[PDB]
Amino acid sequence: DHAARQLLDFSQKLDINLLDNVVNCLYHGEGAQQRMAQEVLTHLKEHPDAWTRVDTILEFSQNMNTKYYGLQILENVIKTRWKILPRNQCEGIKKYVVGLIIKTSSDPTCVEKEKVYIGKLNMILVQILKQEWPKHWPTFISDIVGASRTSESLCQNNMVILKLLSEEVFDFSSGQITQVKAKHLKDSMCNEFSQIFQLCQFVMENSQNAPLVHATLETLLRFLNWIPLGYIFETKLISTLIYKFLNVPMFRNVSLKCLTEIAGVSVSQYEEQFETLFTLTMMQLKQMLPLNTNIRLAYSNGKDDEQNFIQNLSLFLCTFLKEHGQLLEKRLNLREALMEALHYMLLVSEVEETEIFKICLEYWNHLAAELYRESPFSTSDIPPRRQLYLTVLSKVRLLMVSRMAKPEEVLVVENDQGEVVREFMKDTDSINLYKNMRETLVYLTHLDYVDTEIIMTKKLQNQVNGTEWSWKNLNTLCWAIGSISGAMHEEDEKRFLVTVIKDLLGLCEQKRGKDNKAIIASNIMYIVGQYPRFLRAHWKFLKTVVNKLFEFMHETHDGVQDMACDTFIKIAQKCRRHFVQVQVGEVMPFIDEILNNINTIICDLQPQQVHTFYEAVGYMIGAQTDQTVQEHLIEKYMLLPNQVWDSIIQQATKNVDILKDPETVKQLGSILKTNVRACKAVGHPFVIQLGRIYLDMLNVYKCLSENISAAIQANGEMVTKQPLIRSMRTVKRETLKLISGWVSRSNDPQMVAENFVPPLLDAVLIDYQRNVPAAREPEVLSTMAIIVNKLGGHITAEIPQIFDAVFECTLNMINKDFEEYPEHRTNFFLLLQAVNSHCFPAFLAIPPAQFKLVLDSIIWAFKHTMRNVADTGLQILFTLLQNVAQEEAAAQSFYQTYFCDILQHIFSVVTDTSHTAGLTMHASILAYMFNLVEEGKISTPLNPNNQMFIQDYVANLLKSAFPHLQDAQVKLFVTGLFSLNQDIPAFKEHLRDFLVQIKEFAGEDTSDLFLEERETALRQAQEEKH
Amino acid sequence: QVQFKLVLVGDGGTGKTTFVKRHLTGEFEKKYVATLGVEVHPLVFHTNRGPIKFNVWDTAGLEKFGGLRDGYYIQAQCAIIMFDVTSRVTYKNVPNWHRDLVRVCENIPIVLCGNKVDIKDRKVKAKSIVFHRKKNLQYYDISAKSNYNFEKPFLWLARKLIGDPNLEFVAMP
Ligand SMILES: Nc1nc2c(ncn2[C@@H]2O[C@H](COP(=O)(O)OP(=O)(O)OP(=O)(O)O)[C@@H](O)[C@H]2O)c(=O)[nH]1
Ligand SMILES: [Mg+2]
Repeated sequence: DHAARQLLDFSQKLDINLLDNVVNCLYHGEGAQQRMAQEVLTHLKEHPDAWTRVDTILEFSQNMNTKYYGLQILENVIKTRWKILPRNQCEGIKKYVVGLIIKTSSDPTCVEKEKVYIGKLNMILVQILKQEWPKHWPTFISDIVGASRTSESLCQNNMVILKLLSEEVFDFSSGQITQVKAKHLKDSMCNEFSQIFQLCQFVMENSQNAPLVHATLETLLRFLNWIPLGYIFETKLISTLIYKFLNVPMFRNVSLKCLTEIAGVSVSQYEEQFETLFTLTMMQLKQMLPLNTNIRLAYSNGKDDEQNFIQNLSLFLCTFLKEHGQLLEKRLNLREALMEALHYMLLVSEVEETEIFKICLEYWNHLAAELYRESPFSTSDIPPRRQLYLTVLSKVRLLMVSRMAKPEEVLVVENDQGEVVREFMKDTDSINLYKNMRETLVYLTHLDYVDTEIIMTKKLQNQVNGTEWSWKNLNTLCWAIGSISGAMHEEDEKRFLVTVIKDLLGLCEQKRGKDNKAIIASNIMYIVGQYPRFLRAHWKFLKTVVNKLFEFMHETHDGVQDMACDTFIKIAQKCRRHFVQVQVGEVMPFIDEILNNINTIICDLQPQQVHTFYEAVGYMIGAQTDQTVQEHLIEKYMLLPNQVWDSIIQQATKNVDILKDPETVKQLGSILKTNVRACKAVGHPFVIQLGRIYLDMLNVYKCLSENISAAIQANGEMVTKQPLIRSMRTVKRETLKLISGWVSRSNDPQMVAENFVPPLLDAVLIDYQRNVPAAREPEVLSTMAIIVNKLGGHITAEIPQIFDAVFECTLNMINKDFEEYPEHRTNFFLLLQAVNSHCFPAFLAIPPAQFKLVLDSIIWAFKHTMRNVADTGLQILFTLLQNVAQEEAAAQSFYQTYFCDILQHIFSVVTDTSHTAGLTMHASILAYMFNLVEEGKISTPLNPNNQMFIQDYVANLLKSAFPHLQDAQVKLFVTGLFSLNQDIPAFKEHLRDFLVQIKEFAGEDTSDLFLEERETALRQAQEEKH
Repeated sequence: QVQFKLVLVGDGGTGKTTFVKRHLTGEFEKKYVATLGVEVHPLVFHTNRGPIKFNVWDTAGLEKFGGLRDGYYIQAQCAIIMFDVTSRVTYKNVPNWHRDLVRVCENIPIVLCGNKVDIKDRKVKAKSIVFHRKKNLQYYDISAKSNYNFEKPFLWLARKLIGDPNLEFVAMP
């Protein structure tokens, strides 16, 4: 457009164009323009000069962007080096900061005139206060509780000030500000808060100014987070909030979220005020909400100011009712509102928005719990506490059954090879909701199965003739039925099932058309799968359900085939015992027939389903404990895949070109992906299978990894994204998942190392090297740490052969930045963690020249920004220092040629604002290193005592990289590293407490670190190591 | 059409850019390359009532590459806050990202996302995510790799801005 890289920004003043930058950053800038616009502005911030900002506003340009930017420039100067400005300049700022505040905050027409700018100046002023408020400028508060009582244009702004000052000292002190200083600033406000609460109580009782009061109110919610209890309960504050503000539209939400905080405290002392608060408010809600009004429609169509209130109320009720179930039951004169509130938590308990229904549910689960802890028995005598709730419990029991959540969270995702598969998400929020409703409902069933069974069946009778019918409805119900599984006695369950599964069967007759008969059959299959106990007793019935599943296998109608395999593997697991042993009134065990007729059950199944089906049978083959038999059940098991396998092996053994046909390579990926499943079930006894195809399975993996490499070279790396090199890429990877898989569940390490490892040494590792970098499968590293973590000592001797093949070549890919080959990054250091933590004796049997390249690699690890890789490195370092402290021989040798350097690297990481994540590992290691200095090392790092050397070495190392640190805070810090060197919780805090000091030029001398306070805290810790 | 300034913030390595990239080109970035200052890419989904355009302001998470932190928030219609369900740290700092944000824009539709919900070993257990409650925010459980609740953060914002709680993404031309 206009601006080019040549931009003047030194020894000159071009104000009129600075605007064209921000108006080109927050505006016109479509890309190339703002990418620079931000850079040129970014590099103008650290360019040392505070005074430079004066002209930005003095010669203002109506660009609140530039002014806000100039404000950041000033805030920067204050947050970094306020201690090195001579007093003449401090006042030059102070007087000017507050000056440009009043001359714009008192201006009545400054309503829309930048609510942001007005706020910034406040933050800047609060920043000055943080740098110095109790020290110098002690009048401040008194100068507000006197200057605010002038105009309301001032009073309204001084409130958003103290709101922020409170947020910076109490809410957001930790981390942003030093430790002992926070305590100074904290009890500094708590010291003269009585003088400002007078003005608060004042503006609420009198002032008619709406915005002002709203501020006085909003900016008060923050105080409730720390202020002494007295200012609340021991005064007419709880009262003035309900009577005067709770009912009005605008102060509606503000006052509610204040009460919600007050009610969150323990009731044990001010039992009277909590009582009055409850009733006084519960009635005030009756004058704001008809106790009958449809809440869901008040939310379905209501402005933001309305919607939020409903949520906050949901909070207040969940807060009070849960934290005062005591004061509400005993006090008989309060049962009045206890039910009037329980009802409110019931009307709002039916809004569409989940985030509100999770607040209510949170309480219902609590209530159902407390009444269950009392007596976990059904309605037989009479329950004591349940009386008050029996009525509500039924309304809740309905709420659950009415709005149950889908239990099985399923999603179809495409992976790296383009192929699409179905995943069942694990601990998501959605699949967590079902677990909270299930629990809530399974409580209110053990309290009365009748009432629940009534709602259940009445919902069902209406799901047939009662035309309460709907696809979503039939689903929602069968989620509720398959929910309270095993919640009742096996007898009351027997009639409940045959009642339901027969009405749905008759319902499956009425409803015609493959479309509706599917959704019905599905919700029957699922109900069954959720009731294992039932299926085990009635074999004849079970023998049918499975057979009818072998029927749905052939139903080409969408969804059905998937449900058939899902609902099948569900049963195959929980009832694995019945398929293997002979059944009474049966020729032979069932599993047998299933294997003799497997070529007809998967006749027309999608490949993805054939796999799932096998995995299902795998579990059944597993339940058969006896070896002799289980071995034949596998040779028959993997009978079809081994025909195709031997077919391709044979077909290819003559002219090895077969492995270049898109079809026959896709099939090999389908066979392995099956073996991976069967193995993922059968377990160790699956070895007989793996060992059969093993040598062949590797001979092909090798033949493919070559054709990939060759394809990558001669044709480039863009062949790695084409159909064929995708299928081959899967066959390769799966072979690894089968191997890495089985070993995970193997139980004979020696036999594994003797028979299965050697082939890999040649066919997998030596090939992982020959491969051109952009073809090396990283899964090879993972599938290696897995067999090391497993084998351990039995592969210790083969480590040299492993590293010699996959170490230096993999490391020459990831040492040129912190980005490329991400998978190879993580997989590598996971492998290193394996060897180090198990086969440590393998690091000793290798030359100190190789080991140096290894310890040098671990440092490279925890210097990553990859939060996971950076952690893997720290994990090894700590486990390294521990394994070394076993053999004093190589131990002392290690402390010699490394200790100092390591302690230097682990420090380059700590003082970096990009590794604060895995900080807990820092403090953990730094502590172990400094505790090891008080005894461990028995030699000499250099000339000198020995500890004394480190206490200085570290100091003179910090003082150098951070010269702006006075030799006091550096001495004190290094001291603490020995004091709380055995208290990692505080140690961790003492480090962050240092990372705060290095961010500011604390000046040559000031004595604001409060030595005598941070010192009697380190001696208070050093004396606690006893 | 109509476009809004979406502000995407959150701790580093969280997955903020990997997310935008998946919406922008359907590509999944497997590597971590900390975005500097702020990269702004336009994201367009169309609804049943016409196409919407989100000029996303993907910001920097790492303190080092902050840039003009709160300066990017100015003139924003909506916002997003993101953390990593595998790093308890990324969550712990949500109140902070929130703070500086609501100080600039004191009233805007805000979404809260937890990325990497596809990773088996979830660290930030879902039953402990309750910051958005009292702050009147909305929350989802996205997964930039699997696409779990892929568009739900946007779909939700689409409504809160237009005023139509019936808005739907379709995949039209
Ligand atoms: N396994 C898994 N990894 C993910 C997922 N989403 C994101 N990631 C990882 O997260 C990283 C994303 O990096 P970035 O987009 O730069 O994250 P960021 O927080 O925006 O970085 P900055 O903006 O510089 O602070 C990638 O390396 C991904 O591997 C996910 O859904 N599953
Ligand atoms: Mg980014």
